[PDB]
Amino acid sequence: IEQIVVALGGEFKLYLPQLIPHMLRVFMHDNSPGRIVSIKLLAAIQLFGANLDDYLHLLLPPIVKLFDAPEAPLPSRKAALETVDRLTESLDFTDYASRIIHPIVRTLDQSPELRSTAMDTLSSLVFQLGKKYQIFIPMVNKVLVRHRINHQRYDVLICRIVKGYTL
Amino acid sequence: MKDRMKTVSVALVLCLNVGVDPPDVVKTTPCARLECWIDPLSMGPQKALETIGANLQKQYENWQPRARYKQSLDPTVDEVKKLCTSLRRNAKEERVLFHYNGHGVPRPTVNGEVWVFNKNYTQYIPLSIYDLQTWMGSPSIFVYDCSNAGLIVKSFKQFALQREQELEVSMKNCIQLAACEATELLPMIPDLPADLFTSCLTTPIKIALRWFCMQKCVSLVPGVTLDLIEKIPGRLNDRRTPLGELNWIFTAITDTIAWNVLPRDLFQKLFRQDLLVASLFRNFLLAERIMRSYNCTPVSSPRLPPTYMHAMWQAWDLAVDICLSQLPTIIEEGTAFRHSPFFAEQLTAFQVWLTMGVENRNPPEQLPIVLQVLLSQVHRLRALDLLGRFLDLGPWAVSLALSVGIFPYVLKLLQSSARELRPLLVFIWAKILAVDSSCQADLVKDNGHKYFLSVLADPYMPAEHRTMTAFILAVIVNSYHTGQEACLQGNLIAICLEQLNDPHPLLRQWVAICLGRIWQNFDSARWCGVRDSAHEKLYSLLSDPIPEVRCAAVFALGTFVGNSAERTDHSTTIDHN
Amino acid sequence: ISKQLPQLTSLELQYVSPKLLMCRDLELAVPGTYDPNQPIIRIQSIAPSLQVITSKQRPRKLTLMGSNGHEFVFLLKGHEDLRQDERV
Repeated sequence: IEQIVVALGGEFKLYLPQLIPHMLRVFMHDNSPGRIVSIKLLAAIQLFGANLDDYLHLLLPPIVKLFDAPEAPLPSRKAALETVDRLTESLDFTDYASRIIHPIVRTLDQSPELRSTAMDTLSSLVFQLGKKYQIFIPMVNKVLVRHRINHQRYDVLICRIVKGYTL
Repeated sequence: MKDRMKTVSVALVLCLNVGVDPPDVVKTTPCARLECWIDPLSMGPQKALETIGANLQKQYENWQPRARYKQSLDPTVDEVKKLCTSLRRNAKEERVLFHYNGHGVPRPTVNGEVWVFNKNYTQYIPLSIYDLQTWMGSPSIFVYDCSNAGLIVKSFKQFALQREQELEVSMKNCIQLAACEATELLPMIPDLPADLFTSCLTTPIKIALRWFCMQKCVSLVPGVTLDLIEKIPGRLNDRRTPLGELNWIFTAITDTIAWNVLPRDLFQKLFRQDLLVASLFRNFLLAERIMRSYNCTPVSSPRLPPTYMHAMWQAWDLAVDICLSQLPTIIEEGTAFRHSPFFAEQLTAFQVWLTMGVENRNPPEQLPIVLQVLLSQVHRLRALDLLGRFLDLGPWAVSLALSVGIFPYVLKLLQSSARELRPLLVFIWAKILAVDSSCQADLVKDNGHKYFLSVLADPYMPAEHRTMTAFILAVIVNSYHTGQEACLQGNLIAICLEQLNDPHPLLRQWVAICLGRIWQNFDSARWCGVRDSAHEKLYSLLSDPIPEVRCAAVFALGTFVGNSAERTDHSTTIDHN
Repeated sequence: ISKQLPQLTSLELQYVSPKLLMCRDLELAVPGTYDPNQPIIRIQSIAPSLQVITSKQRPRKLTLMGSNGHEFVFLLKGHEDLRQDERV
């Protein structure tokens, strides 16, 4: 699948629907040791690229469900977080602000391992939004003071948005 | 907008060389072949090359008929040099457009060179970007349609910097448009033209409809296909045919997006100074949106933020959806065409904004759309009323409305015979002039005063509108000799005397103020007033119950006396009386 | 005309004869195929393009699609009497 994707250009859009169901079945029922099939599938979805415009509402929920579950192993959680972080560079994430911000804040607690990766992913979104982020500035701050999370990147953006600049 | 400019000349360089493929490319079996909507393989090379050259000129002429077009098909270095030098010499200090298409030669090189032919058509000769920049003048706009177009922009900027490094021992007014990124290849799908970028830049609606017919959403429309699109009836300039309304809507939507996304200075620079530049940049957004879906990314010299995700595009998809639904009945059963509700709903949203939005919050998004419907006989009245209501909030609203480019539109409606536009135009002009008084000259040069005068002489006009007209006239003539003379030629004195005794007090006050102003530092007006028995009536206001009218009358009398330049004994006697 | 001519290398039916373009499932048999013993074969439609052989006479290369399911190619000559060939 990876090789076919790299072969075809924008024409790959005409065949993804035939394969979507099989991707959905894998993330749902996976008995592999450590769920390495899911990691490889995420690696491919990273390449999928500027396609997925008409199906981002089908794939996205499962992936999120992966990095909020407490029972799954850490590597898959990191893979999912990095997958979202990479996908943000080409697609649009203005209609799913609440459906990614809430699970991220939930995952922040109960685990200190995914701290840095979680906020690395977070800072990425706040950059595709600008003013559209204002609503959420207070709430997340409450969690930030409790565990004292710091991130130069995330901090600069907040100041610029509050003052009216961007890079 | 002081820095006006124009474009006068166009050069069309075409490196087609039909019939032979360069070494770099291996092509599929169907392949994309259309060029300017012509198949080059259904004819002979020379005829195809001439037909393409003519069609390109026609398409460019659709947007700028008053220019000199010169073609250059499969040229050599000397011909290019001669053409560029002659064009620059003829144009002097105006702008010049350069258009390059390289679909028949090898791709550009990292050394800053582009390929041309030799006299025998047996070799490819390099040509340095440095010499091409040398032969062209300072104000210029370049368009590239080739595979690795980004390299050309990068090399151009490098050499522009070098020409400044070597001066310490021309980009300051140059614009560039490119079709690809430095490491990308143009798409070749059999369903698309082989010249996607230029087609987008020059014929937006055709490619827009063809693209819409290829998407997954078309399933919501029954019985619409490419053949029906081929036979859309109408003309691009007839706003009542099916094909002109789409162009109107496209213009409005693109202008709205551009105003909403860009900063003020860049918007003024690119979208309000020159017509051809504005049209090219408006089509640039459609080019970006369309080409993003085939793994391609256009580039520009003054970089712009992304716009493919703006909400207004959704609106576009809706409008087309409706318009194409009527096509079967329209074409087969001769049914009449039904006009779209786009502008009515936009105006409704603009109206909804006003009821609550007094405060200085984010401005409304539909101002440019409102500005696009003033000159239509259907929506003129409602749009004018809404604009008048908007302008009353405060000076900031007036400043914003002037900034968005409202001035030339209102100045053109004064030359109309309709009897219903009078109060609305009076209100708008009063509100505008209350803030900025420099417009007076522009009002007199084009003899707009006539209009207002024809409103002040009607006794059936309500008193408030007459007062506003009097204020407009008073502002026009203040400290402006040309206005003084022009309004005296209209005999404003007699009309001022006629309505000086109306019950409405502020009308009396402003009439007195304008009458006093007209003959300030102007002897002919004073002679007219003396001859027509003006101050004798003016004395009556010296006992008005309202003090402000009294003060205005005193000011008028003082101005009257001041004009007396120690003339003969008759003027002295009148002054002493 | 002398200089315009040499570049005509093909003809499109739509600029030449839309009548033929509209034709579909005729009841006319393919030329030069009727035999009173075999079943009849009709012309399903005509191809849209004509190829002009480069010569002085400039004959065309017409092609028809039969109802049987096979193509039939012909040479269309003009300025030439072709009855002595029939007799021979």
